[PDB]
Amino acid sequence: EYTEHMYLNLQTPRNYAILLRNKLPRLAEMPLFSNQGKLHVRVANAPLEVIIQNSEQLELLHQFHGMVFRDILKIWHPFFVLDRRSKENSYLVVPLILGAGEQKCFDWELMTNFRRLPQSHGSNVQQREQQPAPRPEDFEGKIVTQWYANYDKPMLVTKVHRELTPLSYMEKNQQDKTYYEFTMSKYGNRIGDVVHKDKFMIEVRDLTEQLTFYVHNRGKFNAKSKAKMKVILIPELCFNFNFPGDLWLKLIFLPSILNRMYFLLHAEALRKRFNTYLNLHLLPFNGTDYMPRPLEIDYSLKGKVKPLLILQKTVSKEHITPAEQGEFLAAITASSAADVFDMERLEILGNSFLKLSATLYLASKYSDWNEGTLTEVKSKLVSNRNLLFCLIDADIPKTLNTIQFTPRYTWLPPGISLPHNVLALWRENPEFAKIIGPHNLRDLALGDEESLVKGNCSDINYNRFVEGCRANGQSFYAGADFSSEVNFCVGLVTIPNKVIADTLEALLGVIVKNYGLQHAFKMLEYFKICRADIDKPLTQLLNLELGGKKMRANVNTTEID
Repeated sequence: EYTEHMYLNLQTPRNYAILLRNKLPRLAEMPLFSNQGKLHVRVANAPLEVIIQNSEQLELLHQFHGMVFRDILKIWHPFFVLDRRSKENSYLVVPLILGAGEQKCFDWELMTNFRRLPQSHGSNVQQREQQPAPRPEDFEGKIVTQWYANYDKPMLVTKVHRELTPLSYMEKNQQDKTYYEFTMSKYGNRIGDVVHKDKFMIEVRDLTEQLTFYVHNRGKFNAKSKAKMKVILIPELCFNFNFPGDLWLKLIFLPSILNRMYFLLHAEALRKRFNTYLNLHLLPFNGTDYMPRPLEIDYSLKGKVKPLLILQKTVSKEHITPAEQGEFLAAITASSAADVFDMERLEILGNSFLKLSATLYLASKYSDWNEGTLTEVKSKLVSNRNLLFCLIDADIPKTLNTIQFTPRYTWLPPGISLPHNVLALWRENPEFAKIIGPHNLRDLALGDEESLVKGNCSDINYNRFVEGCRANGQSFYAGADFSSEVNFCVGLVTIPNKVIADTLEALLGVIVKNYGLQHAFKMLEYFKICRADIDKPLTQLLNLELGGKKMRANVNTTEID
């Protein structure tokens, strides 16, 4: 009963959507670990079709998409600019409003009104007198905040109490004390008085500031005591961001969904590439499987021998099963980027298969050698350096999840990027790139104009910024490892080689699990693990289970008995 507000708000038909010009495949269902429960999010299989008949509509949608990050979620930065070049990760998010029944048109009213969110002002008594009387419809299911209290953060009103009114005693702990008199004993010096003393009051509920719902926030919440501190608010003492509150509360989950889809697209592309490369386009290609999650990974706190299924599906393809996006993305998600799952479980299977395949290849290829050199070469093959060198050229590591997704300081917004001029100076001046510090990035104060209609800083401001950058040479900022704070700005990353060495094996692991050893063997040739001889096709496919013998295992005589 202290959580049904989202439970119904999340279940509102009025939703939002993501708008693209390139199409999408089917995507895996995702879980969300909210601070009040668990959520599941899916992407519609069939997108809607809209043509941009007016460039003004496109510009307004872009402005609203930027405004959401700038104000609603507090993601903006002084250097942030709406991207106009539109090459690197450019797209938009558009809300929906229930149109002609099955149609959910764009909330054109919302974009036309809230180009920018209004500012909660400390309205005084004098102007409150002639201001219009608050209406119950004007506040129901909307967004409000307390301009009088130091808690300036936006908050949400759930239901309106027309029967309640000021001068009403607090039902809990203050039966002798009224809301009205408490207001003066708390903020009377700041409000002056409450006008329209006989009107209704509203019941409000707070909003979380947390933006990463991947991990289960296990703890003794004490939900009954969580909402025990109940708030009833006077309408005229609080601002009103008149807004479909359900859409707002859904918008907090947006960055996590965006990041998970961003990486799941890489997973899907890898699945397509590896399915095609092994000539796998049979019936199990279609559809998708909902993404699973593990429990025994610590931080996710909340007769006759059985036939071995892997061998059975290796020899009998009736038991084969299709790999899915979840497994590949799990093999992509590094431990450092501690999501609900990670790549560590498939790593052991991949390591074992790589060891066995290298051993078999060496034995069936170099049978004229002793054990010492064979073991030495085998350990050289499965060594971390070799795996790193053979996976970098595979061009995979740019599509790896290796850093924790914290949006405010370790993320770049989708539709927002750095100014084009400073980027062009940055990516073409290696002598100057290494000296740029985050203080220099925050030196420029780019207002609405630069981000909206310009995309670049002014020439005088350009000179000021570059002078501030060059002044770092004589200060402590010189010689600092700024890549810790600028790589995510320039779309760069630093990754330990252990991650690459383990993630190659993690990739091999799911392939082994789903299909069988014989099909998995070709992937070593794909990563040029073993320069397989075309003269014997089965050596890279099956002869590893069929070869290895010579004259020293063939002679027949009962004398050996």
